[PDB]
Amino acid sequence: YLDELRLAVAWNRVDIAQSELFRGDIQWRSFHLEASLMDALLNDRP
Amino acid sequence: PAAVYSLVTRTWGFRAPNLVVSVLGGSGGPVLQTWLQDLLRRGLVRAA
Repeated sequence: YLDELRLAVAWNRVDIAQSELFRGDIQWRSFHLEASLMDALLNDRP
Repeated sequence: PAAVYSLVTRTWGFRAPNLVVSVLGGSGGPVLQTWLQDLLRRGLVRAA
């Protein structure tokens, strides 16, 4: 299932994650972060 | 509460305070509108 954070990590843009995380319009869940960290570790995005 | 104040000041490493504010309210748990987030994000943390 396509979401926003995994598409941001597939790109290299940080500001999209900045705005999506710091923006208070939608409260963030846990499954999105727990899945996307796995894709962050593999492609060497420190 | 004199005992618990002496506990917090003496044993644990906390310094004695200068100002005690107390947030005391209930919104019920929806997401708040944006200028309340600006208020608690600018006024009660920078001053604190």
